[PDB]
Amino acid sequence: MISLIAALAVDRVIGMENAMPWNLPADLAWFKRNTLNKPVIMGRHTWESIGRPLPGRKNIILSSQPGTDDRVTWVKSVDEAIAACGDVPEIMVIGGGRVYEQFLPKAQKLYLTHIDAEVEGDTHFPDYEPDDWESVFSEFHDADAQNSHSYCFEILERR
Ligand SMILES: NC(=O)c1ccc[n+]([C@@H]2O[C@H](COP(=O)([O-])OP(=O)(O)OC[C@H]3O[C@@H](n4cnc5c(N)ncnc54)[C@H](OP(=O)(O)O)[C@@H]3O)[C@@H](O)[C@H]2O)c1
Ligand SMILES: Nc1nc(=O)c2c([nH]1)NC[C@H](CCc1ccc(C(=O)N[C@@H](CCC(=O)O)C(=O)O)cc1)C2
Repeated sequence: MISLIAALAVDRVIGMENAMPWNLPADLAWFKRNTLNKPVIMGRHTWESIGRPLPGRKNIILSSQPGTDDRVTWVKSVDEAIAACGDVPEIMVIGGGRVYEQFLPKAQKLYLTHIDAEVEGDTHFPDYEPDDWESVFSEFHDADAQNSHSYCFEILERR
């Protein structure tokens, strides 16, 4: 199945590396935890922002242009991206906006981190009908010495 994983600020603003202020090792640990040894599908801008393949994961990059890095697998359509994952239990789509929009209809799971921040941003996580999703897990954390904002992990499952 297909899952999306995202960090959402207020108004469900999303962004790239440099745009995202917070320092949530807790959130990056959550990401690592939930994506490890699963294929990750991302759009070209997200790829360029991360700057290096995620280790121990198959990295699949969407782009309309031929690939420019032999360290990752390049694909030119959603269906090709899915095919390039082979037969795994769970495919992780790690953004960005354009990619989340295309994969949401296909997804069965959302892993969201709701961050208590207003950030500069126009790019938002896709709107999804709440009627089609059930929250099955959530866990709130206050900011601390090594995490800058409060945040809440959430997992939703498609009914
Ligand atoms: N300055 C501003 O006001 C502003 C506002 C909004 C966003 N932004 C910028 O937007 C970028 C992030 O956008 P995003 O989150 O939407 O990026 P993203 O999803 O991570 O990457 C989008 C790219 O993925 C590829 N892609 C996606 N779907 C595809 C498909 N079906 N077939 C082939 N290729 C596909 C395309 O690459 P190719 O281009 O290679 O085809 C597309 O440009 C950042 O660089 C951010 O700075 C800036
Ligand atoms: N939960 C969550 N938080 C986020 O900040 C993001 C998402 N999801 N989803 C999409 C995008 C992911 C951007 C993104 C992903 C991974 C790394 C990265 O390098 N992760 C390492 C751990 C970082 C470290 O070593 O400190 C990893 O191996 O997973 C950086 C940026 C932003």
